[PDB]
Amino acid sequence: DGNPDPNANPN
Amino acid sequence: QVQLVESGGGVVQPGRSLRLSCEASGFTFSNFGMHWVRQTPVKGLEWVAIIWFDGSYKYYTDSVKGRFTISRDNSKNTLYLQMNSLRAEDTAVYYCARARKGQRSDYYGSETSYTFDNWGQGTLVTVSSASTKGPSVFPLAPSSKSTSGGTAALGCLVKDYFPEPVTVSWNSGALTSGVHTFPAVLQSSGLYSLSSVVTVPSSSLGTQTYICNVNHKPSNTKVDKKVEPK
Amino acid sequence: DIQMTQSPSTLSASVGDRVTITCRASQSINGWLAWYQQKPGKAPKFLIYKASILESGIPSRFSGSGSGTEFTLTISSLQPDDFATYYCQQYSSYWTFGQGTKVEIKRTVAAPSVFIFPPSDEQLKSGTASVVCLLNNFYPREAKVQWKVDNALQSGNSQESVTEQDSKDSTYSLSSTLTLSKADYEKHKVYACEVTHQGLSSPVTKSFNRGEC
Repeated sequence: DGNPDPNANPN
Repeated sequence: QVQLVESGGGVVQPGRSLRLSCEASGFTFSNFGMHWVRQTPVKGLEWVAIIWFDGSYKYYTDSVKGRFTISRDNSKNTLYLQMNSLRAEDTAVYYCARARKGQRSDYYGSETSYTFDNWGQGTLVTVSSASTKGPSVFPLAPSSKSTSGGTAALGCLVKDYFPEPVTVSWNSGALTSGVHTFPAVLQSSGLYSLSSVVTVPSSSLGTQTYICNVNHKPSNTKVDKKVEPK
Repeated sequence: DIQMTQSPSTLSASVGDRVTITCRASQSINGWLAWYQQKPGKAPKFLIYKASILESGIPSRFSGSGSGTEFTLTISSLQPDDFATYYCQQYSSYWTFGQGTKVEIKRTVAAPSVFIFPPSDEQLKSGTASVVCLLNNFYPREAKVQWKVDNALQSGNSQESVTEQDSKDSTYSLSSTLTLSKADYEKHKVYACEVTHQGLSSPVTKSFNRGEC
């Protein structure tokens, strides 16, 4: 499935 | 250069608390999610908790829920782990790590997942009901039972101390060839025990003095033990 | 949780060898697999992500492949600084790690020298008896060590320690301690350590009789 983005940007 | 510098570990009894800190430099700390991960010899590497870049969301591994809190202060560039209600099984090296897009940086879309890249140097957390105790130092004395060919073995058994570490030298550091000081084992009592041995010519036993020098700084125990043959 | 397993747990290799480490998952993880390297007393270092992408600055002798449940890490030509432990990690659902594969220095088979030590009178006077068996400078690391007291196998009342691989001759050593109460010790005669290792042409038993001292 994957783990969600925890950073300020998607880069 | 990305840098994560940790502090706060130590030795405590169960039920007590510790707070770990992780200070970041070399990157824009407030842009990144952060993690705590822990490591033990038996259980290996275990993820502990994650926190969003701005602290707006966070979650935990099941075994620490209700006891550990992850937090951060983006004005001090610091990540924290508040560890309450500590248990013996929380004993580990604790690492902070920076969240990382686990995909090509220029890719954007549904097939993305996140992991973590740079780790701090680690801080040791030891949780035990044992209390500080210096070692007994017993001889491992050379005999026909510890000879093979023209080599004899002799040593010292440094038994029932807490916490780590102990240091052992031989003949005040003049004897190093053939010395093996073994990693300590943790006994079911919660105390450690260590052996330090040296192999020497069997012909030397009659005339050469062998003394192991043991220092256990936490208990202020310092012992010189002369080991003679049986 | 998704369970990760690596194989083998220890791998012996020489400088210049091609080395491959495998990692399996308990269910499909897509390509969300990362690899880390760790040396003693140091933090893990990020090597590879999405199974096959090298982190910037990692040497190109490293590479990775795989999808689904089966992944590999390959070092095309092992360098002296590549002896280390390598961990796989899935990041498809939370984060779980394999148990690690240690890459050790390969050398020729070396038999242990075997030594036994009776308990000291100082320890006996305090009420306990520790017997120590030493295996010195052997290779490979796997060795069979058994404690026998008047021919009864002892299980659960000994502990062992193994050194790191020696910097000079690439061998291991092993220390095992059998502990009894003084009372139990004085009820038996023959204390023996028996060692089996492929470098020895027979099992080696070192023993003493209580009171032989």
